[PDB]
Amino acid sequence: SMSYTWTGALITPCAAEESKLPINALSNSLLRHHNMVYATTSRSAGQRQKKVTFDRLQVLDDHYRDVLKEMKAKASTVKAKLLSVEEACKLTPPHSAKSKYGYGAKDVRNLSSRAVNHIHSVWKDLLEDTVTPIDTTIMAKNEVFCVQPRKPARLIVFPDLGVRVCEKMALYDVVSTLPQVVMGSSYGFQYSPGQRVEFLVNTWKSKKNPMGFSYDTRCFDSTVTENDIRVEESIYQCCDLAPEARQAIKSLTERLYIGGPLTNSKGQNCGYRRCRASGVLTTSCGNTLTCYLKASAACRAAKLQDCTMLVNGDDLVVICESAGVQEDAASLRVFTEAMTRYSAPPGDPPQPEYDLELITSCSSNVSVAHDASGKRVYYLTRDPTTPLARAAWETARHTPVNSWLGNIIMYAPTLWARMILMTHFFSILLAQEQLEKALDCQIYGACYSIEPLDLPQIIERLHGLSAFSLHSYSPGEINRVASCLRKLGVPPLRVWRHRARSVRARLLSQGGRAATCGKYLFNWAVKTKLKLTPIPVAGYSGGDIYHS
Ligand SMILES: CNC(=O)c1c(-c2ccc(F)cc2)oc2cc(N(c3ccc(B(O)O)cc3)S(C)(=O)=O)c(C3CC3)cc12
Repeated sequence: SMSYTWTGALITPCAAEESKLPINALSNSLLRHHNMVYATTSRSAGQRQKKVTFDRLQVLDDHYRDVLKEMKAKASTVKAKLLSVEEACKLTPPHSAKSKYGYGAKDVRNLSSRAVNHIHSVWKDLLEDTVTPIDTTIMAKNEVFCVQPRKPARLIVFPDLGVRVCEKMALYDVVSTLPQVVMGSSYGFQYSPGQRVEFLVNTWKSKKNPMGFSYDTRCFDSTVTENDIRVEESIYQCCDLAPEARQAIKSLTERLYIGGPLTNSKGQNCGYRRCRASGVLTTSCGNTLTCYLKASAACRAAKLQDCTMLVNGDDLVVICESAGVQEDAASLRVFTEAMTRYSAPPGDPPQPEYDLELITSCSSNVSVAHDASGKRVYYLTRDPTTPLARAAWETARHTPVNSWLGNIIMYAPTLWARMILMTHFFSILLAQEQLEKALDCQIYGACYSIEPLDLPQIIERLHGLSAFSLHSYSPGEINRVASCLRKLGVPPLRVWRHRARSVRARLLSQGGRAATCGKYLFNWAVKTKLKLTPIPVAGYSGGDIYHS
């Protein structure tokens, strides 16, 4: 079974595409080496098509079926509800792609009679027809990166707006509640970053002689087979469901999730999909369940002892009891052989690690700093190259997703988010008097509208109060940041400290919520520190989900 078949019609853009970093009067203050930053476009879509197109063979053994049966037993305890049209409508992002049938996301959100009527007709059709493949649009994503001695565009596959609202009706409650019940503490999207870090540290310490590894499947969405998507459905069907929900889920599975025709932005047939669609409601939950199933079975095949898995989408980490360096290495090759039999070979082979900090997953690693009292605090960080490249782009261009804001929220304890992103963007917001303006950003795939003035409260909840007083960062973390700054031609950390003092003073001058940002976000910038006191579920990547 080929992941895709192609007609030769091109994957076309829906608008003008920029590959070159836009420059304005603020650009050079952040980043001087402009030619290092680029955006992917549909021009590289052909390259990605080649990468994502391959045959999938699957060999399923008793370990696989044993794990599945256990997963189904837990799924059978879940009771999920149907969302009303209105509930589903309110989960639709304001800027979500408009329907081909004469309405858009704002119409959906307002419960306009044209939108609601069409949605009712799509629902009725799902109930009555379980065979006809549902159309999807295929597009090239425009994403910004730094060059490394260029990545081709990622592809997004999604159905019409009316269908997307129907998916929410049938499955939003399922994808929100089932993964945690089936996978327990292994379901990664249940955690805030602070909770995630705590869970990783505690898990590592729970082993007598800990060993851990990341496993990254090559082109995971393309590795997902018809079997995998039917197995996912069978898990969902274990739930206590409304009869209408059961029918819609079956219909969606047969008609959309298993596969279907691919249409470009110009309406031309591009080919056919027999793998995971990247832009459906079930992408995150389906990938997580499938990765967990295959990985759990593979742990058993490799006889890994006292495994604790952490899984979110296609990202996987296993922490377990070491049997010794030589035996661990052998056991990972067996793990990999099993995963490969299940259709999920790795991009690069997994490596056993005997220090938590040497494991990288979702581009991130655990590092250590110290709070106000000198106590060790663990936090998740990453290489700041991509965040800074996207910050540079967003300095010069308004974009639908404000990666900078998401990065500040999710990487708030990091030296680079605090010193560079907070300083740079608060300066911009001050200049435009836009501190109070809500902005769109992404947390675990779901879209959120967030006012920058609420960052202190948000950071405290996701990371704890220590996120505003961390110091004595590791030499390795400091060196990675500094090295990234030289690479991109970003001013050194000393310059950012100086700018932050100014930004802080400006925020304090404003009083109110602005002053609170000054006090908490920039306490690191001042010599004599002000005493800081407390301030008064699931993943949905590609799921077209919104919250305010
Ligand atoms: C299975 N892997 C893991 O659980 C994660 C490890 C990891 C685990 C073990 C280990 F040893 C090292 C890292 O670190 C993580 C960090 C995050 N975070 C984000 C990562 C990437 C993006 B982005 O490029 O879209 C956004 C958030 S976060 C909020 O904590 O900083 C996540 C989030 C998606 C859920 C998972 C893991």
